[PDB]
Amino acid sequence: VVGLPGQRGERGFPG
Amino acid sequence: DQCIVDDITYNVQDTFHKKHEEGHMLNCTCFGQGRGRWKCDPVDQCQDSETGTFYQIGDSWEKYVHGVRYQCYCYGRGIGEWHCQPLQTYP
Ligand SMILES: *[C@@H]1O[C@H](CO)[C@@H](O)[C@H](O)[C@H]1NC(C)=O
Repeated sequence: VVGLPGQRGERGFPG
Repeated sequence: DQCIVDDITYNVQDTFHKKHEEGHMLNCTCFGQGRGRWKCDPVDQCQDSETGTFYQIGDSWEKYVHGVRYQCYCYGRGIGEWHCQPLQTYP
């Protein structure tokens, strides 16, 4: 039931 | 604006695929919005419960377990559905 993760990013993503 | 992802440059509105580090497949869009913003969703796909390996819809594979060889297929069908059959000789 637990979905797979997606991903995101951008210039200046904190992470 | 443009997106940059795994050293690859995208135009705004581009769509592309990307493998997540943990192994599964994503489909992504380049949004830009001034900071090359992008996002990726996991696509419908299958995960082999033993090896942890991911397969895409239409992929087939063989499992060798319990001293038995099987052939498996990924149907997807919105639920990452897959099935296996024992290896079988035919005429
Ligand atoms: C991934 O694909 C689905 C369509 O199958 C689409 O609705 C979704 O917007 C896509 N996601 C991204 C981040 O491109």
